[PDB]
Amino acid sequence: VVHVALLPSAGMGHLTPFLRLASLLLHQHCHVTLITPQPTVSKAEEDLLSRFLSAFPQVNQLHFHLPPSDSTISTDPFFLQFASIRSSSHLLTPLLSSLTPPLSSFIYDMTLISPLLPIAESLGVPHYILFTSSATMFSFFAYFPTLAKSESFPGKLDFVEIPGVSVSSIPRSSIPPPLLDPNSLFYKLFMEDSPKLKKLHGVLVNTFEGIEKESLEALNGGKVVKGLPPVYGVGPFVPCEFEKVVKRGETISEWLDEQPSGSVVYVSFGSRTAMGREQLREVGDGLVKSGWRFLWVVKDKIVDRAEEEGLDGVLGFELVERMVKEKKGLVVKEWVDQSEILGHKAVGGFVSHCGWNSVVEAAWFGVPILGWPLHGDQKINAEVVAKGGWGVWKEGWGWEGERLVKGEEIAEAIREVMNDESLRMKATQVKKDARKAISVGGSQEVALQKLMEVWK
Amino acid sequence: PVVHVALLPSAGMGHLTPFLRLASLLLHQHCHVTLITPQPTVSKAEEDLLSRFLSAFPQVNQLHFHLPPSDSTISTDPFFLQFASIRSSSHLLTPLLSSLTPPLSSFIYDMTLISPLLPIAESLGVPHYILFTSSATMFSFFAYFPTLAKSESFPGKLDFVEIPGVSVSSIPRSSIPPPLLDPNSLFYKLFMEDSPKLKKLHGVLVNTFEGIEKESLEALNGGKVVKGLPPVYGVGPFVPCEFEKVVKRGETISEWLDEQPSGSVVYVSFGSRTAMGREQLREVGDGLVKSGWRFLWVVKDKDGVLGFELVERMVKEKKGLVVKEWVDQSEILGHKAVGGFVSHCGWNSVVEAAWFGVPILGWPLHGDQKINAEVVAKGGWGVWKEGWGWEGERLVKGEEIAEAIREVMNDESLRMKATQVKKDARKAISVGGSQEVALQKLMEVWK
Ligand SMILES: O=c1ccn([C@@H]2O[C@H](COP(=O)(O)OP(=O)(O)O[C@H]3O[C@H](CO)[C@@H](O)[C@H](O)[C@H]3O)[C@@H](O)[C@H]2O)c(=O)[nH]1
Ligand SMILES: O=c1ccn([C@@H]2O[C@H](COP(=O)(O)OP(=O)(O)O[C@H]3O[C@H](CO)[C@@H](O)[C@H](O)[C@H]3O)[C@@H](O)[C@H]2O)c(=O)[nH]1
Repeated sequence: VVHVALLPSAGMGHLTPFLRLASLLLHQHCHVTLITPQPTVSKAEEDLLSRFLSAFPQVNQLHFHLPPSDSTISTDPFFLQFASIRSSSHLLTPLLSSLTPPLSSFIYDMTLISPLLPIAESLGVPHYILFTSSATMFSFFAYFPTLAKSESFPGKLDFVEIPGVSVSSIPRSSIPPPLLDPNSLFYKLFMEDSPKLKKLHGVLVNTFEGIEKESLEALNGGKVVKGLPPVYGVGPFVPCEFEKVVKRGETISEWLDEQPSGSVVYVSFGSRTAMGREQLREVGDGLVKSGWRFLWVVKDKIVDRAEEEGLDGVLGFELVERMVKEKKGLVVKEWVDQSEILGHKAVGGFVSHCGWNSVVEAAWFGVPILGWPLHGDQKINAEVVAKGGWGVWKEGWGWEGERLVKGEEIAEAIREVMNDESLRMKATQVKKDARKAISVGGSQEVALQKLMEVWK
Repeated sequence: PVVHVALLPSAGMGHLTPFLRLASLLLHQHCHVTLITPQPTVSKAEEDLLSRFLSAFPQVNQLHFHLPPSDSTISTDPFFLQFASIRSSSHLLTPLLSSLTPPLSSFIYDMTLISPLLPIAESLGVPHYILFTSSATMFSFFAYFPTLAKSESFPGKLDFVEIPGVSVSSIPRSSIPPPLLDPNSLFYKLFMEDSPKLKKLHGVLVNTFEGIEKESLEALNGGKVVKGLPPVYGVGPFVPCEFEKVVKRGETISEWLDEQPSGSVVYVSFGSRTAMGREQLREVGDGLVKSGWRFLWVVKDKDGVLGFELVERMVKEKKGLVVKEWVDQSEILGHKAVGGFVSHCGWNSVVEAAWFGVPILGWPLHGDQKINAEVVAKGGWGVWKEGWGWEGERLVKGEEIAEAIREVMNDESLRMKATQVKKDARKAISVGGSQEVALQKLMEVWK
């Protein structure tokens, strides 16, 4: 009996790939202990966890209760759990060592590598990180101590050239701004965590050769960093049935059934809102001006804090009236089944902030992407898609809040992506490779067996 | 040799519309009409309607009545500011009217201007009248108010105002405009000064007819409201005219109505202007989606009013439209898809609903609207809820609103009565109808 322990970080962007990896390991007949930091931050995490545990009642949920963290750096509830874990991870050792059956391996989130590395070494089992973003973004993370020691860093630097990765030249404009400030916490965490990769037994990435061939080969051939552990491309993590909410109104699917094939552009900027009010108006104005059918999924401005503000409060009355007249667009404020949407033949395009889970899903369903990266890794992820030729993004729009992107710019970008058959044909090729990756003898099965060979 | 009539409307679409429709009726009787236009006109809606009217009837002489701007200490209401200017600059009219060819035969001015215009009309020496733009029952209340004010029970003790023989026999205290219950109010003083001046007119024109206000028309002309009141001419219904149609209007509203089952749409409009708070408007949208009926909601310009679930149902279910524009209300009320009218019960909308046989869910907000709503309810082609209160008194919730909408839309007794009111409205404008008879009686003394 192979026993694997899993510890995701906070946020749907981390919990979703971890529960999909858990599903993959259960199919390989592993016994899975899912470590759950408590109290969980968001309701969406609560609901997905209960839906997951219901679908797989054989998995053992180990509750990891966290004392309250009071930090002067940030009040964000997601950051405060992260602060709790790296100050109170000593509590995990008794819960993990005194555990039956004996653990065979430990897989935790890459963001928790500093607190969890001594915990894993005290358990004496093969331990790994699951990185929830692209292999190209991981290459940047692994290369960062080398990059920060250059005299070009930070002012002179124009392009970051990491040997052999899928994005050969990363401009300074695509680097997350805090990583250019040696005084930022982000910079400090990268400089502390990246050298610890050598202590790991391996790195798991939700990616496949069909989208990141160069980055995966560069990471595994000692090209990016000397002494890196093996990097396992175990993607794509395909959506699972337990994610689907049990009782949905079906009205979104019923609306998609009434549109022509490839007619609808789907817009989602991620699990949470990272976009200001003035920019959100311009988004709705751009969708109406584009002339294309659209399904725009918006989130609550603050997580789990609903408001009575109308859609004309956000977008303005005339924009809303023109929308209901032309009959071409839906705007919903809810947690949708994004896989049901991307898998529908009426959807011909995806306006995405390029969070990596949404990028892999679009690859799985062969939907071309109009990238609107906002923060963090998203500009690097968007260029991974652009390099593959199944997506496009406007590098001049900037990080979120740098400038106001007008509705006419947005409409012209939408019309560009929705009319480009070259992007659609390349996305269909990416989809074919994504389907091959999870077939029998495909890259995902090969990579999983290579992991399972050590465990037992 | 021609009969010449001068018309002076007060500010607002609720006053210009009946006056221009009266002008159309008078032009059909071969009168030469002079339209006195207070300038600058307050709203753009009045501008565009006036130009469409003059363009349709180029034989009408427009006399511009230039007014000095009232001061900021007078009011923030642009319609009261025109009132204040007219009261002080009415002396200007006497030169313009006495030096007018062909000489004037009669003079019809808005009732709200009866105080500054009465001495002007008497110097002209022609028969002069008021056009009251609201219901005959509301007029009976206005004419009876000096009698009511000199009562012992006025104002605190009174529970019901009983005007002898009118269409609504007992007007509850809760239906009286609140300022008229305050003997120190400005509204009170204007009522007390203007009402006795009615006895100095040659007659009163009301946009009404026997089909909707038989009792109060009888009581007014029978001396039962005020002894020696001049004759009251029921010259309604004022029907929509062609010049009101905007020549190049979109068809999104009509095309949407053409796709709905007959009698399935609730039309919702609270009048010519905004008169409802935002948190209340948010409940109107919730009530429309909760009612389950198709709706056409017209909103007037003054956090959002259009909730997310409301917009979703309009796009997925195609259940509703919400517009913020000057719609063609007559085209909407005349469409067979429309089966109900949620109205603030401004009198022109009431008469139009009667003209098209559309039952009314009354939601009175200010002034005469509770009295008008009961005129409809007494006729049996409408319903209103007394407990909702004046605008802003309390928050009427969406579930209350949805319940009232489902009541009116399902009530065939109201629809059949509205069809009967419509048949009387059509009869009133036919040969030998009450409108013709009242117009000939009104014009017999004009030379
Ligand atoms: O209405 C919704 C919204 C989201 N999802 C799902 O939720 C996941 C969202 O994940 P992702 O696309 O990564 O968005 P975020 O979670 O916002 O992305 C965060 O996490 C990513 C992975 O670490 C990073 O790449 C991003 O920069 C970071 O913002 C996806 O699987 C979606 O299918 C839904 O099912 N319905
Ligand atoms: O979008 C619109 C709105 C209104 N109308 C027309 O404008 C007129 C509105 O007149 P009315 O129904 O009287 O509304 P208001 O002008 O708001 O009513 C005011 O004036 C009335 C007549 O004096 C009074 O009875 C009311 O209490 C007072 O609020 C009607 O003919 C409607 O057909 C349109 O054509 N389109």
